[PDB]
Amino acid sequence: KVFGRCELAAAMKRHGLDNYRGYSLGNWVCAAKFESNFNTQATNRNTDGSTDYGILQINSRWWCNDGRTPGSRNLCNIPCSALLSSDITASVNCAKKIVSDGNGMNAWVAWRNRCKGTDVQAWIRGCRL
Ligand SMILES: O=N[O-]
Ligand SMILES: O=N[O-]
Ligand SMILES: O=N[O-]
Ligand SMILES: O=N[O-]
Repeated sequence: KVFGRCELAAAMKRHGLDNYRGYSLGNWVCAAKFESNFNTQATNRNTDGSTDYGILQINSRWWCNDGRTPGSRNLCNIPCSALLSSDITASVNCAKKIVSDGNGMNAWVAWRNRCKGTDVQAWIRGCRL
């Protein structure tokens, strides 16, 4: 599923991401835009053999089991395919564990490079929130 900007904003808010660990809703929408272009089916291979899955491009190295990242962890206790569903529950719940890990949203390379220190509020402008 490819979400609309305000559609994803509303879903993320409903799932309790707005101001989660102090990160406003705009930060999460911005991260999703640059990680996956709002596409739940997005996948990208990393150099180390791991893969990033879903709207927030969650890594099989630590967070999910994709059956092909030998020696990795499954800290969110899910198959990586759950992260590709049209329902974003699994992605949001795993993202909450990631952002709590100690580095905050810096865990997302795209957020650090493209969202951090910018007017992230613009990502929710015009939406019926
Ligand atoms: O959900 N369309 O902005
Ligand atoms: O949720 N406004 O960044
Ligand atoms: O991602 N464990 O193969
Ligand atoms: O739960 N909204 O994908």
